[PDB]
Amino acid sequence: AEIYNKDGNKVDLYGKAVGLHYFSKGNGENSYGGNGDMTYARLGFKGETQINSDLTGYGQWEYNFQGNNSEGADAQTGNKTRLAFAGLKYADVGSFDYGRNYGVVYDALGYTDMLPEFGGDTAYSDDFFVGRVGGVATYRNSNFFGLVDGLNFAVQYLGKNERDTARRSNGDGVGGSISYEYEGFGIVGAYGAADRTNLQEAQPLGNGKKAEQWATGLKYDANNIYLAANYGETRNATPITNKFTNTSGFANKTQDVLLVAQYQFDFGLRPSIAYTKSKAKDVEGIGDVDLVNYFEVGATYYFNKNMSTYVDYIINQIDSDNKLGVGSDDTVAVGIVYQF
Amino acid sequence: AEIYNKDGNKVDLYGKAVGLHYFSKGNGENSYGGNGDMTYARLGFKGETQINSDLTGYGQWEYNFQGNNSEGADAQTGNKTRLAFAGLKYADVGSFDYGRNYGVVYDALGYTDMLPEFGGDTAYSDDFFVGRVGGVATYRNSNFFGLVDGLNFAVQYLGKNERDTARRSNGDGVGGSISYEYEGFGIVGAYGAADRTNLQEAQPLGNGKKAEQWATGLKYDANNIYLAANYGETRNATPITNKFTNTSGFANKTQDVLLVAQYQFDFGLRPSIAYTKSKAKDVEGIGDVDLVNYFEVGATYYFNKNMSTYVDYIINQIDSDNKLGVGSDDTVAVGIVYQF
Amino acid sequence: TLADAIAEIKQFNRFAHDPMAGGHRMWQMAGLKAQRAQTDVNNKQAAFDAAAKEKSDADAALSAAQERRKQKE
Amino acid sequence: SPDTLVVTANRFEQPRSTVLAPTTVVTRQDIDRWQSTSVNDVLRRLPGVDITQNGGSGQLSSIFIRGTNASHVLVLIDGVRLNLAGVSGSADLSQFPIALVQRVEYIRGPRSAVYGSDAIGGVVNIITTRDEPGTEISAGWGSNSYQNYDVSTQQQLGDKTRVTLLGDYAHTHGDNDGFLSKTLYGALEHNFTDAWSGFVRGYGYDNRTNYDAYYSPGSPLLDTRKLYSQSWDAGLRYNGELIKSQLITSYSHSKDYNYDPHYGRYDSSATLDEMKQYTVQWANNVIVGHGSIGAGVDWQKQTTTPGTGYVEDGYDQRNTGIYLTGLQQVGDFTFEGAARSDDNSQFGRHGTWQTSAGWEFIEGYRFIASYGTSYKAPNLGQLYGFYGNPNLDPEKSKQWEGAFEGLTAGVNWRISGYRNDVSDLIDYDDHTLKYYNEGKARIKGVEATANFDTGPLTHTVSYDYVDARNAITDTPLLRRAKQQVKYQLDWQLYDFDWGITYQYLGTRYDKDYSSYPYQTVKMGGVSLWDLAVAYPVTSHLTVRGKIANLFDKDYETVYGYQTAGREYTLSGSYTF
Repeated sequence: AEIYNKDGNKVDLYGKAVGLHYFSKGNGENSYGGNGDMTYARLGFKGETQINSDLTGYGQWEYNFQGNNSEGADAQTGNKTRLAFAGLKYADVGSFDYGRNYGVVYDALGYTDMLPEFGGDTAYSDDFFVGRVGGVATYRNSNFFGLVDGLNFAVQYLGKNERDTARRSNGDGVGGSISYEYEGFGIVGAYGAADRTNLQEAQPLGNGKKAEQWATGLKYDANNIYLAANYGETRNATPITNKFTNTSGFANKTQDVLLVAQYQFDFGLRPSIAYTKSKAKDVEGIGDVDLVNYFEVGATYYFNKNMSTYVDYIINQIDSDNKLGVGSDDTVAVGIVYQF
Repeated sequence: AEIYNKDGNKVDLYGKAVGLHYFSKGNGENSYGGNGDMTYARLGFKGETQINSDLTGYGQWEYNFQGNNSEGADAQTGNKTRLAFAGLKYADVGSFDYGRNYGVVYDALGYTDMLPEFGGDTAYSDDFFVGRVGGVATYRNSNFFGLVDGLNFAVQYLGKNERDTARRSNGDGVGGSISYEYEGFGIVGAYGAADRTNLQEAQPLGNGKKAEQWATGLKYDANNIYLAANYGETRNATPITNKFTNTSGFANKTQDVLLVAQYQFDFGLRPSIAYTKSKAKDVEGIGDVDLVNYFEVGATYYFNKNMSTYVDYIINQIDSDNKLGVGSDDTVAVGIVYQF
Repeated sequence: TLADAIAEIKQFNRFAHDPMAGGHRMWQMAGLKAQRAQTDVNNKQAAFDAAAKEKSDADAALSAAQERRKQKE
Repeated sequence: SPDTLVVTANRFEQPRSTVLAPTTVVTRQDIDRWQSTSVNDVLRRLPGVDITQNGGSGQLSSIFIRGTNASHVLVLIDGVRLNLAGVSGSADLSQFPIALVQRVEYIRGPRSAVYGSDAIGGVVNIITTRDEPGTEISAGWGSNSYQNYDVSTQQQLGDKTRVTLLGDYAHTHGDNDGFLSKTLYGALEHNFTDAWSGFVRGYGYDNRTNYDAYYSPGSPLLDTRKLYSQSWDAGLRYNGELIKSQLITSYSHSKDYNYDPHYGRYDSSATLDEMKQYTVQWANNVIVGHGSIGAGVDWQKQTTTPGTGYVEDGYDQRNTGIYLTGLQQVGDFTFEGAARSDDNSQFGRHGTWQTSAGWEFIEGYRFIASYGTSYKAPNLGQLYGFYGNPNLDPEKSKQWEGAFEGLTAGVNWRISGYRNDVSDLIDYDDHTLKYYNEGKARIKGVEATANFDTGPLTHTVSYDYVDARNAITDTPLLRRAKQQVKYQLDWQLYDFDWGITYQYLGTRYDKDYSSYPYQTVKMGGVSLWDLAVAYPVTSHLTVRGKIANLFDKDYETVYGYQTAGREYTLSGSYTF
C-alpha cells in the first residue's frame, strides 16, 4: 500500500502473510516439495521520487521471514532478503539500476512462474542469471525509446561473487533479454554467460569454466486466460546434488521445459495446470538424468486483492530409481494469504 | 517519513537502500576497506509524544540488513540493530535516555564522521565510548538550561557488559562531553573511563585496568563548507589485531588525528577531502606502530534529499612491512543511495 | 630447450652482420634465449649430479643396512 | 575547411586560419565522401604524407610526412600519443579502426614545443568525438571479402548530458585471411554549468590479422596477430570567457599476441606484448590582447611486460613535459611561440621549442616564417633490448619553414619551403652489436597547395617535392618518393555526389629481398585514380559506391610485396 506520497516522492510498503502447509506420504524426505506447515510473511518497501520531469530515481527492498521455525537457535533459518536495489528511470533513453535483483533470464522465466506456491523450480536463487542475485547492474529500454511499442530490451552485468559454496558463488557475467508484447501476445528471448570460480570448478561434479544459460518464452494472456511455454538450455549453470554420494556441483548440460495454462473467473477464481521437466546431460558418473518431471493441478480463489486462498497438487513423475536420490513422491500444498 | 502524526504522537519511519561496491587491487585482503559488493538497506523508526507541555517522551530504533549475503547459511551475516534506545526531553533542564546508543565520545567524534562511506574508523563499534554500544544511560543539557546559547553538555554512565569476547565487553564506566557552537564554528571535548573485564586483561595485548578514551574536536561549517579536526587519545581502549600472530587485544596507548574539508554546491554536488592517522604506542612486543594512515579524496552528488550518488578514493599510506598485518593497499568505493 | 635456442641462432645467423633487417633483431633475441637456456642446463646438471650422488649413497646404504640385518638375524 | 576551428595548435579551440603553420582538417563528411576504409588511406592522400603498406588492410604500414621516418610523426588519439606505437615507438595506423575517426586535424611542422617527444614531422590530432546527434545504422560489402556492419547513436540526455554509443564489425581479406576488427565505444559528456563540463569515455577493440611470416620447418610460423585494446578517458573542462582549463586523464591497456594458429596464442612460441599507458594533462589558457597565453604539463607512464617489444623484461618509462605557448596578432602581424622541456625517466630532461611569425603584407596574402627544435626519445627496443642502449640521447631535429599563403581570384594557395636537419640519429653498428647515436639527415622540400571553386566544381590540387638525404653519406633516404601530385575533383550533380581522387606517387627507392646482399632499387612513380559516387535513396537511406584504384595499377610500396589494385565498395547508411 502507498503510505507516503508527498514532496514528489512516493513510498509503497508492500507486505503479506501466508499460512501454508505441505502434505505428502511419509515424513516428507522424498516428497517433491516437502511436508508440514510452511507459513511465511514477507515485508518490503518500494520508493520513487521524480527528480525531474524526465528523470526519476527508485529504490526497492524485500525480506522474507519464515514462521515454520521454532523460537530456539533455529529461529532465523530460512529468513533472508530477496530483493534490495535502486535505480533511475529516464523518460525515453531508458533506465539503469543496481543492487540485488532478478537476473535477465528471470524475465524469460517469469511466464512459467505464475503458480500459487510451486513453479519456477529451474529458476534457482543465487544462480547466475535465472534467479535473484546480488551485485547486478541492469539497463532497460521500454518500447525501444518509444520507437516500437511493446518491444523492450534489457542488459545486465554481474559482478563476480566469491562465496564459501560453489552453489552460492559466481564470477564476472553478462546477459541480455528482449521481449515483444503485441495486442496481448508475448514473445521473449534471454541469454546469459559467465565464468565459474575455482570453487565451482573444484567441485567434484561439473566441468569447464563458461557457465551459460538461455531461454525463450511465448505466451498469450487475455479473456481470463494465460498460456505460456518457456524452453531454456544451460551449460555448467544448474546446481545438482547427489544424495547417494551426498556430493554437489553443477550440471555440464541442462534442458528445461515449462508449460502453463491458467484460467481466471470473474468470481475470484483461477484454476491452474502446469507441466515441467528438466533433464541434465554429461553428468559426472550419471550420464544423463532427469532432475524434475512433474505435472501441476491447482487453483486459487481470490476473495479480493488483499485476501486469497489456494491449493496445488504436484504429480511428481520422477521414479524412485533415479540416480541422484531425488524425491520420487507426489506432494500437495494448501495456502491462505493476506496482503496489503 | 512521518507516517503517523496524531493524538500528540508522531512516528517517523526512516529507511534507506544503498547499492555499494568496493574496488581495490587483488582480492582485497590488503585493501583498506575491502572489495566487492556492499549493498545494504537500513530500516528504523523514531517516535515522539508530548506527554505534557514541558515533558515529551521519545523512542528511536535502527537496524541494518546486508544485501551482499547470499540466501544460504550466511544470510544473517552482518545484519544487526545499530541503535535502540528511549528517553525523555524536559523543556530546559535537559534530556535523559537509555538503551543502545552512541557513546559520549562519539559526540566529539561526529565532526570527522561526515564521509560518504569510510571515515570515523577510530569510532569503532562495541567500543567503550567512541562508538555505538548497548547499556548506556545518558543525560543531556541543551544551552546549559537555556542560559547560554550554543553551549551544551552531556553525561553518560555505562553499565558493565560481560560478553563472550573481549572485543565486545566492557565494565562500569562514566563519561562526559561538551559542545559549544558559536556563529557556525563548533568546539567539542569528550572523555570516557571504564574498567576492563578479566577477559580483556587476559588478552595477550593490552595492559592496565582503566580503559580510557578522550577526544577534542573543532570545526567550521557554513556557506556550503564544512571543516573539522578531531584529535583523540586513549589508553587500553582501541582494538588491535595481528595477522602475523593472529592475536588481538587492546592498545596501551593510542593517538588518532582526523581532518575533514568538504564543500557543497547548489547543483547537488559535495566534494570532500579527509586526512587520517592512528599511532599505537607501548604495544606488547611491537613498540610503536601505525594502525591506519591514509588520505581521502571523494565526492557526492545530491540529486535531492531522497536520492544521491557518491565515490571515495582512499589513499592508504600504510606500508606493507607494518608489524600488524595491516592492509598497505589503496582502495575505492562507489555508492548510490535512495532514502525516505 | 638449448638445442632449440641454438637452432634459432643458426636460423638467424644470416642477419648477424645485417643491422637493418627484421631477422637481425630475432638474432640477438635468440642469443639471449640460448645463453639463458644454457645457464639453465648448467643448473640442471649441478642438480642432477647432486641427485646422482645422493642416489649412489643410498644404493650403498642399502647394501650395508641389509648386511647388518643379515648379521643381526 | 579554410577559416574553421582547430584545437591541435595549442590544445584549445582557435580558427585554423590563425594557426600560422600550414594545416589541414578532414571531417567525417570528407571521409564518408571518400568511402575510406582505413586511416592509412585517409593519410596517404594528404600532402607530404607518403605511406607504404605490405598489401591490403591491416598490413604493416609506415607513414613518412615530408619525407621523415615513420617514428618522426606524432599521432594523437583525441590528443594523446597513439598507444599502438608505444612498444614500437612508431605510429602504424593500418590496425587502428577507421570508424572512430570523426575529425582529423593535421599540422605539418615541428611540434615538440607543444606535444613533446616524437613530434617531428607534424601533429595528427584524430578527434573521435563530434556533435552530430541522431542514430545511423550502416552496412558495406566490398572486394577482398570486405564486410562492415556498424550501428551508432548519440543522443541528448538533458541539455548538458550527451551519451554516445557505437558498435562495429568489419572483416577483410586481401596473406590468406586478412584483417578482422570489432569495436565498441561508449562516451558520456556532461555540462555542469555554462563553462564547467566533464566526460567519461571507454572503448575497446579486438583485431585478428593474418600475415605472411618467414617459414622454417620445425619452427613455429608466427603468422597470426591478435590485438586486444581498451581505453578509458576522463576529463574536466572549464571554458570561461578569459580563462580555459583542461584536466584530462587517460588509461590505455593493450595485449598484442603474435603466434602460429597451430601452436596457439598462449603457447611458449607465441610473443606477447602487454603495454599499459597512463596520461595526465593539465592545460590553461588566458586571452591576452589579440591572442592568448597557454601553459600546461603533460605526464605519461608506459609499463611493459617481459617479452614485450622483443625485450627480455618489462620496463617502466615515465615522462613529464612542461610547456608554454604564446600567441598575439598585432596589426597585420601574428606572433606564435612555444617552449617545452620533457623530463623522461630514461634520459633526464631535454628542451624543445618552436616559433612562427605571420606578416600580412597584402590583405589576403601573408608570409609565415617558422623555426622549431624537436626531439625524439630512444624507443623501447633501442633502449632495453640487447641491441638497446640506455644512455642514448634523443634524436634532434632543427626545422625551418617559409611560406606564402594567399587568395587569388577564388583560389586559396600556399607555396612553402621547408628544411629539416635531423641530427644525432640513433643507428645500430655492425662492428659493435649496439645501438649508437650517429646518423644525420638533411631534408629539403617544397609544398605547393591550391584549392578553388569553379561554380559547382571544387578542385583541391597540390604538388609535393621532398629531397631527404643522409647528411653524412649524402645519399637520399631510401623508399621515399621524389615528388607526389595529389588532386581531388569534387562535383556533386543532380544530388549525385561525385569525387575523383588522383594521386601520382613518385619514384621510391626500396631494397630487393630476393637476392643477398640486398640491393637498393628504384621504384617507378605511378598514378592512382579512385572514383566515389553517393546517392540519397531516402532522406535516411544513402547508398554510396566506390571504385578504388580505377586503372588497376601495378604499384608497390615494399619491393616484392604486392598491393591490391582494382577494388570496389558498395555501402548503404540509414541516418535518422
